[PDB]
Amino acid sequence: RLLTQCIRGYWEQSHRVAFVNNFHMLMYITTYLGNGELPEVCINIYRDLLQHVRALRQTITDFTIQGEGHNGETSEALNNILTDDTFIAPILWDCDAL
Amino acid sequence: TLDVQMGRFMETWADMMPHHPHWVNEHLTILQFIAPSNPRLRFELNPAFDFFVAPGDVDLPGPQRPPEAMPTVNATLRIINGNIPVPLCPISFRDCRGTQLGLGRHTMTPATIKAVKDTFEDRAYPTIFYMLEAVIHGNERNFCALLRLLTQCIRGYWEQSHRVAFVNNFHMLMYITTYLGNGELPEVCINIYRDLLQHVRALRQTITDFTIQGEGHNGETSEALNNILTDDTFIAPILWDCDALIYRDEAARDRLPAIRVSGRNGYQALHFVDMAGHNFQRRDNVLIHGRPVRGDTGQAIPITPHHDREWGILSKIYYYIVIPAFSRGSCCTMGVRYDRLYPALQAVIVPEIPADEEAPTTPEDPRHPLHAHQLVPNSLNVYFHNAHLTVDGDALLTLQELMGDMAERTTAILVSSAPDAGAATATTRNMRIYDGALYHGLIMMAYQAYDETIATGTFFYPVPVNPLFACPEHLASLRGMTNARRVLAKMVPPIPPFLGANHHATIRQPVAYHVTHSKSDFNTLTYSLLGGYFKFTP
Amino acid sequence: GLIMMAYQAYDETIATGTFFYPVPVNPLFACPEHLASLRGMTNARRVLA
Amino acid sequence: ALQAVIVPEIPADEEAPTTPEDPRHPLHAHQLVPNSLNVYFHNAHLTVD
Amino acid sequence: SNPTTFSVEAIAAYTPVALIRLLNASGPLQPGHRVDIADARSIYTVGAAASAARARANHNANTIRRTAMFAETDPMTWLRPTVGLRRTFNPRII
Amino acid sequence: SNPTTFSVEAIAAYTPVALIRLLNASGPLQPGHRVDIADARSIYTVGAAASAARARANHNANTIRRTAMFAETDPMTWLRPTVGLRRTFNPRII
Repeated sequence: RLLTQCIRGYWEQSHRVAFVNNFHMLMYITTYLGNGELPEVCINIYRDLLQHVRALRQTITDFTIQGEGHNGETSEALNNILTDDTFIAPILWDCDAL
Repeated sequence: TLDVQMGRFMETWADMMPHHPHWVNEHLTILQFIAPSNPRLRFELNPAFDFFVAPGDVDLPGPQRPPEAMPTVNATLRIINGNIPVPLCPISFRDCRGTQLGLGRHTMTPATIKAVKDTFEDRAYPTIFYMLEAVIHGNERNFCALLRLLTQCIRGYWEQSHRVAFVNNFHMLMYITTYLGNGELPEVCINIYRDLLQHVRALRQTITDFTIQGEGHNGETSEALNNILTDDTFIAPILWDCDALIYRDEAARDRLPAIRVSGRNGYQALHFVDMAGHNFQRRDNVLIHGRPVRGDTGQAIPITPHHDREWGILSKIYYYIVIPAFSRGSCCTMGVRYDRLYPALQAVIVPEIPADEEAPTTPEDPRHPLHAHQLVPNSLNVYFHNAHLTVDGDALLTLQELMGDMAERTTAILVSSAPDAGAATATTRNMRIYDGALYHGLIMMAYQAYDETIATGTFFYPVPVNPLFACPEHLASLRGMTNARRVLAKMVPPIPPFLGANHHATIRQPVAYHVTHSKSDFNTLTYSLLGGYFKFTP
Repeated sequence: GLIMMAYQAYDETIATGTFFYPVPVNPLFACPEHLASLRGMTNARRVLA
Repeated sequence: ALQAVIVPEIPADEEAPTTPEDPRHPLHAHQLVPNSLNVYFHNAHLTVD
Repeated sequence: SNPTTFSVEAIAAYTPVALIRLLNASGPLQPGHRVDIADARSIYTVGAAASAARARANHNANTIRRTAMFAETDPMTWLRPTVGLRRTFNPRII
Repeated sequence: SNPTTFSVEAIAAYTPVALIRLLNASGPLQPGHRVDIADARSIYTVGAAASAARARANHNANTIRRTAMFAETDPMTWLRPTVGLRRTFNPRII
């Protein structure tokens, strides 16, 4: 309730998007606050940002050749870095990356 | 019960694969396909045939575990001319051909394109629509009983996100267009539905235009002899009624048919199942036809098909053109868990209104079913309030009038036939075609892996049969999926062998590669996909 | 006589061919899908029409 | 099939109903009997007096 | 209703079950005891459905009874063509 | 609460801290006395949180109790699926 009211207050006062900061914020906003609790324009912005992230991931997938993995490492991680599990995010909230 | 079978398939498939398949490598360009290091190049000889390696002395279909055999080379017929591999017939050529077909034909206005793309793209799509589509299951006397609740739910979903609901099934769009089209729904929604239906009929007219009638051989019409979307032998990926199987059985009659519905050959078609004899754990080959409305059910009365033959043509056109051209290989065909679903559908908490009183409308007063007082844990109103929709008491109470007709469980149907009289040669009759479908199954639009309010695999489990409807990410909903299973399923589309394989199916891998790796438009893609589905029979 | 704009065969709230029956006279006003409202319609006559 | 109207006997010194939410209207569910013209007009969602 | 006596869940349990708005399933159980079980499952379901159709009971003084759905006999049809109601109105009758 | 006697800050101070909406801190101090100090800080914090959880006291006549949140057992799950409330409603019971 507090998150919904705060984002609605920040949006219909300056037409700017709140909480675009953390990655573990727009997953949660898109999954939970996407069924109609927010105005139509905000959830479209969050869904479009998520669309662009997944489009970049799909672009990484197209430019590699699968099926050639060496020593327990997939080919997509062996081609790119953003799919390489050794390289970690600049900030961490939960220990799953380690 | 289609869960043990899928689990056995994955547990066998974990170590079944020692190398990458030769029919997946369709990302090659022309100069790499022509290059002498290509191992597939020796097996590409005749443009209307696919040559592969097959087990010897094996009578298809065989047992669950393939017997050891000496490998021999078996051929099969390329029914589609778009089944010619993508390095030989390029994507850009198919797009230009589709532009040539759709020159003066009907196109969709960009509003419908944007709304339907936003619906197929919606990862926060409410599952209430999925359960209602699974439970209504495309029956006229069952859909029209819930007209008010469907109207309220569609109006609630549209005037909060500007997205068009229930565009999943084909016995949902046609019913909405026929019944809820006189003005109950707002002006913009029915325009989008009517534009989709008009585009489907324009594709049908395009199929009719590019053929020459008056040439029917062995009781097979010219349309089915030229095209596939007008072929009665080929069936829709999801069957809701047994009418398509009836038309398949009486239409072919000379090309040798066969059907396998959960074990033994043949179907039974016993309709009108109720609370008396539902029997969720049923094992035999019976299929629930649903209640006919123009007559009496009876027991000795044979099954009469619900709709005209044109409904099947529109169904195949929709499911094989419009859904792939918009979804682009993200949607996955699945069966539901009815025995896990109906006990969750009996829990409504509609209160007892006093007499000589008016029904509440807004959810602010206590008498509303969606108010905070009535939101008990594990009910149906928590399911509705998760989707943030507003419904009335009678709209929730019409499920009792629904409940007299039900569906038992989903099942896997594998039909097969000889090639038609157009290409029936004494050596071509042995090369049979095997394709599959789900009775009483669904498709979700895109899969949400992080919605933890509903536990994964509670209602729907992934069982894909089409290369167009393969799903690399939906397999997390299956019980017992590891990282290795995901990484082996990422490169190969998982199609189980009890639903037909790629080299024996009708719709093959190059059509899926064309639909998932083309970025042209949404009208030109549809006309290119129609121009693909033209037979290469002489 | 009347002219209808487009025939619907999937609206079951009115029985088929209750008030109108197809009797077309023009090549312009021919109707392949309106013949489902005549009593005694089969597959052969439909595909021949 | 046209002789069956369910227009109610409106009392004198009372105003004619326009919206269909009141029981005095012909298209209210109280005055919506099967097999009449009221079901024909309500199937098309058109409001008349 | 008695003596059977009351569903405590248990696997016995009793087949109707004529309650409504039950906060009894969840609720404690807590959990099920050392009984074999198979069914249970459908017995509860057909019990609950008939215990909600019986929990209608009233809301029929608000009806506006059931209608003919589509156009069908209606055993005369020689004076009066049948037309069914599409139930998109609000049945409240007041 | 008594006899300890009352947090005058000081560093003793007294660990609950059973006051509400205190304008005690700012407020005069003015400032703290000649003591060692480090904690203080933790003892204040655990007391302040407890003196807000206790300062709820009422407003549970307005709940609308907390629920299962997410989908989890719910110790049967063999006759009914489990789905929790996503709290976006206004809990007031009135």
